[PDB]
Amino acid sequence: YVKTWFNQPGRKLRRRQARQTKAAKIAPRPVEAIRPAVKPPTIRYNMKVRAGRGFTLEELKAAGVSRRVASTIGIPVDHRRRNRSEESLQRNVERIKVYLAHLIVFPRKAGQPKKG
Amino acid sequence: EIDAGYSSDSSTEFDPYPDYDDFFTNTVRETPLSSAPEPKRRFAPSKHEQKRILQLAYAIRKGRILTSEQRAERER
Amino acid sequence: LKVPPAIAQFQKTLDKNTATQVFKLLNKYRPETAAEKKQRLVAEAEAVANGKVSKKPYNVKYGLNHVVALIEAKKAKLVLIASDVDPIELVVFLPALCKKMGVPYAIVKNKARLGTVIHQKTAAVLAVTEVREEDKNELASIVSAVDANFSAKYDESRRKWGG
Amino acid sequence: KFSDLQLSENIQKAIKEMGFETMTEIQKRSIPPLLAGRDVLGAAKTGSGKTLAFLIPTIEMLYALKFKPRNGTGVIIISPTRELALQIFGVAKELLKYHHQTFGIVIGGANRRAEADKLVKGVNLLVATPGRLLDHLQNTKGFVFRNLRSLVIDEADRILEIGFEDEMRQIMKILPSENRQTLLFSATQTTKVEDLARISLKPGPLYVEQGYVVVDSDKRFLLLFSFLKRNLKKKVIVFMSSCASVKYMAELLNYIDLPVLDLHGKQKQQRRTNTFFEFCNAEKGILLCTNVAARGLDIPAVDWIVQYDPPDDPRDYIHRVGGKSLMFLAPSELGFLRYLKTAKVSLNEFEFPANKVANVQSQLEKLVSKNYYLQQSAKDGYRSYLQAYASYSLKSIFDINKLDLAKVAKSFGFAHPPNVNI
Amino acid sequence: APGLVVGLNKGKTLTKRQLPERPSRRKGHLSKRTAFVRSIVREVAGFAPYERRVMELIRNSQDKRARKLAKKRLGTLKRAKGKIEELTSVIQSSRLAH
Amino acid sequence: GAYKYLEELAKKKQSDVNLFLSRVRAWEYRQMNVIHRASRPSRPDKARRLGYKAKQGYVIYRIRVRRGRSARCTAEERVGRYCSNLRVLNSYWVNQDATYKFFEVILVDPSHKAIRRDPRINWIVNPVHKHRESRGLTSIGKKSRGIGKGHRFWLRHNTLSLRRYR
Amino acid sequence: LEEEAVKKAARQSNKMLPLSAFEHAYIQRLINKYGTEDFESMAKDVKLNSKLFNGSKLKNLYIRMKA
RNA sequence: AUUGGAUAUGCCAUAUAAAGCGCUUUCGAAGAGUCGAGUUGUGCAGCUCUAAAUGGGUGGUCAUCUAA
RNA sequence: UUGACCUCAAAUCAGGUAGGACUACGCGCUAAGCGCAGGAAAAGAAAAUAACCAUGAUUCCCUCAGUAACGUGAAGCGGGAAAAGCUCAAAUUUGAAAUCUGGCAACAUUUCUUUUGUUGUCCGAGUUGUAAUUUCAA
Repeated sequence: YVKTWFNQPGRKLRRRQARQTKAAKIAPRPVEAIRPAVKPPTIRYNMKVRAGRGFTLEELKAAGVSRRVASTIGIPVDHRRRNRSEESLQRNVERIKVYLAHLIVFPRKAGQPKKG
Repeated sequence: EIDAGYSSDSSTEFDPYPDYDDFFTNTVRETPLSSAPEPKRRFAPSKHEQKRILQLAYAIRKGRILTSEQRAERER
Repeated sequence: LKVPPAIAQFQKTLDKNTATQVFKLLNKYRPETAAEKKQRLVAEAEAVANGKVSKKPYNVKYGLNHVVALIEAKKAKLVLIASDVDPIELVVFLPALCKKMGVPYAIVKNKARLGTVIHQKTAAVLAVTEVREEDKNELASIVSAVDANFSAKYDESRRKWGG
Repeated sequence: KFSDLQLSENIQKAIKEMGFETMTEIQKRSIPPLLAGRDVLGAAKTGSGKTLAFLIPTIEMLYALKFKPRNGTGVIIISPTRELALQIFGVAKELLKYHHQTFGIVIGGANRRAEADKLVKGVNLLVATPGRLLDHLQNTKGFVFRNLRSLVIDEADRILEIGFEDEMRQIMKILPSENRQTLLFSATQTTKVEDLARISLKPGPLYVEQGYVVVDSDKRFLLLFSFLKRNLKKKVIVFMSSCASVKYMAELLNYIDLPVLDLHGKQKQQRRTNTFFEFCNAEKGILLCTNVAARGLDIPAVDWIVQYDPPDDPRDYIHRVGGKSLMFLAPSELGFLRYLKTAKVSLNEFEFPANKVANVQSQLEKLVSKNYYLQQSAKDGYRSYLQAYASYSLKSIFDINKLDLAKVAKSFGFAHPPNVNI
Repeated sequence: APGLVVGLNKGKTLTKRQLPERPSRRKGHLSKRTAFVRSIVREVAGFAPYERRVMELIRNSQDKRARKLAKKRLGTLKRAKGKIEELTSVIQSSRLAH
Repeated sequence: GAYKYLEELAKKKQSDVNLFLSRVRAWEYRQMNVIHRASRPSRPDKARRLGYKAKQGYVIYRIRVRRGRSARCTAEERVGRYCSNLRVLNSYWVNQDATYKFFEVILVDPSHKAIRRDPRINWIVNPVHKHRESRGLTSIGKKSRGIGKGHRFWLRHNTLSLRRYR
Repeated sequence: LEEEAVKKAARQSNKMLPLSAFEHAYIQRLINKYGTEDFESMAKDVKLNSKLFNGSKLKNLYIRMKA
């Protein structure tokens, strides 16, 4: 059995079109969600900064985004991750603040019943 | 210490129908089992039927449901 | 086989006269039927639609989880357990739970008689937690009979293995 | 006075609304050095305005440093019992009504699982008892207190007498000591109190006839209700051991058309003073309050002083009395009479007939069962009653274990005792 | 700017945080209701044949034999210690009312 | 309410109450067919926590398996073939003796409108859930193949991955 | 995009709710007997506060009645 | 000609409703012939025994998870 | 003598559903045999790693690494593709089974006279528990 890679450029194209399809659907908003900055978990890589999964509940509380409305504006929430140091908290609280600085959220239609 | 001895039954070589024994209910508990606070809902008119009354009223207003007088007079 | 004391205690049920008196009081506090309840709601719904406060009801409490929570709340004044639940484990603890929590209980005949009271096919257990002030004496008289005719009686027979 | 003091606008505005704009002698010698940050070792009598003495400068420091709940607790106040702590917490709520510093109270007998949930949110003004604070200090993860700057001790003599000698010593080690303001406070100046000051305060501190009724617990309220009905046209003041107990009893007695005033009010110091002044002005009336609320207040000419709940400080109570005195004594508490024999206090026994006790218990229980706010007040009054009883200084006299809870809850209006933790 | 930097480094200055306890860690804490339920069911259900043997061995002060049976029965000394302590409490409670 | 009492009673299985019931019920179960319908679960608490709701569309079937594959796995499969118009939900041990192990199987009717309209059990109507027991997709099927999360738990190995540029 | 979103907010900017006949008579009847400032005593009443609303829901009813 | 998700707008809207987040002198349930142990066959299965509640699992007293 | 419930039956009663074929790729039992699926399947929101400044469902790719381990042969980390979270059981709605299938009668609707619903009513299911609320992140 040999796995042959003749579809390496046909995969590349298909993934671009899936990105293009994803935009066509939600084109005013980014094709990817925002991610936190986390430090890799070892003595070898702990000096790097890499993308995490989602923001902690302490980070969202401090920024001002409740865990319910966080996902609706494309802010992932990782309940598993936590903040053992203040550096990670303030690094990612600022990240949410900057993202909200550039956010234009378009109003939705709200039910307004005639009576009380 | 240990004496490294061997027990009288060491492997190294009765009322099958007893009466009920009340070791726990022999004394009566004085207080409720739960300390959860009482909700206000038990001291107020039910919101289940208030929800049901309001959606019965809507059908009466829209004529989906024959009123008690109209239904009673229809039976005659 | 030899029936354990916790399963043999159900063979000594409540007698003729006391059960008849118990069910007489229960039938004055039957819950309200599905057909009647609708009629009461459409009467109130029609009143509010044309143009527009009530009193708390008084009915016997049923349901296994509901009643067991009422015993543990020290709210049930009288607990009536069917004697023929098909999986007996459903009520096997109810006499001992009632003993622990100081509630008068009785093991009465047939789930259907308890079932009839509450407009159901079958009721595993029934509890009386509150009665109208007019009938406080009747419930007190019945509870005394249950103590005398069920708890005072047997008593030793529930600790002996049956069969 | 208050205007002379340089407290911030929010503190000044609250102080005017909370109480008056004056300054007592105890305050006049305590606010200045506490505001400056110097250690204060005061010795003031009970009810001399000590609560505000260590509160206004402390809250001002909290505003001055601009503390936030994410910074943990910056102030800890230690009180010996729950009743004194609750009075302090009630006053602190009024003072912080205009500020933005979170406040909270951790006392024994409360909900530890919920107390810890409060702490991890940051409690910038903490009122505590020595027994429970050590538990939260050593056993709660998430409690930030390294940013502490002010420590206040209230009635240190009672703290050492009640049996917190080792509890304080353990707390000092855990609590930070560098650049932290401490303010001890105890009228007594015993050697052990000085030892606590040496281990806590920084060097160079700034120095500053009886009548009883033997009544079973079940009929305690019924006897009281009949007695109040009999003496409707007299000036009667009744002392209780809980502000939650007095709230319920006043609420219950107002429900059954026996209008009674109270110093409880709505935990508003202005309302309590207004009620007390009016009661003093009125020649006839009935008022219910606690010993702590009446502590430091001049008792007017009152025909009947009723001690419905045992006092917390028998040593102070015997001198407190020095019209007619009354004592609702339980058959399990007859040993308290022997204490008065040891204190050389004259007393006489009052007897009542079982026929005249207004047996409204069946109706009384129906009211509490039917009503919601009555049931919650009754439940909380019953809970706080027991907790004060278990926290009494006289273990040999007032034994909670020897108390029967079924009869106690019958007086409060319960067929069965509610489920309260300890 | 709303972008992420990947690699490099960050200020090694550290400030520890005291995180509160998670609700998942609350497992294994005995409840007042669950303690009540387990005591009721312990009484109602009766005892296993091996639990009766253990209780009679404890009754005759044969503790060494009682622990040998429980450890062989359950499968560990840790389980045996809890079973012996639970059944000994039952014996004392029954002996109060028997 | 009483479901907490039922589960703590189920823990004690050699107890006097449970041992008498296990012996008696094993006798009555042996007098029936190998696979027979049950009016109601004999352990309503275990059925309820495994997914059984007392509503139309749910079915309980009792089966006996010769003691000494997993017996619980074999109970689900044989009941699955018997009631082939039903999807198997779950299965739980109820009784045993020297010869037989007795299991009760919760099955749902996928063609019943009360199941087809409950969004909580809707998911089993989809054809990807035909014969979940036949594919090791139930609780005891998943455990049998060591499906789980951890360090305790084939094409990828033997292949030679030859990339385009190499 | 920014302006249309702001303008669309202005169009759908009346989040505030009017009262109904039942709500208005409920709060008004409580107001006439207890006043317009003592909501705590309003809540503790049971004869008039049949639905057993807390003082915070009574305040919203009172605040909402004016508009 | 069939439909997607949106937009504008009309008419209805059972809101006496339902939520999010402030606070707590109140509470906070968590899956058993399973886990585990002994022994055989290929973690899994068979057979014998069979649990616990700050417990249990898994890692280095601590950490970390929270099965059936 | 009647009725209620229970358990077991009968019907060419009404409405359904299962089988057999394909099987490149999937998942099982035991290359072959046997069983069962889909447009993917399986897996999946930690009884997971780690020992760090910690990470964060699953799957896939690269690397780790032909390394460790005991010729077999990984995995944590790291780079990437794609990203999405949730539902119950266990707590009384108890001031009200608030829940649901079906029959009948209307009405609406259609990839469609072929589809799919709404409202009303009656029986049945269900208190041995159907809804709402809650899922530990609470």
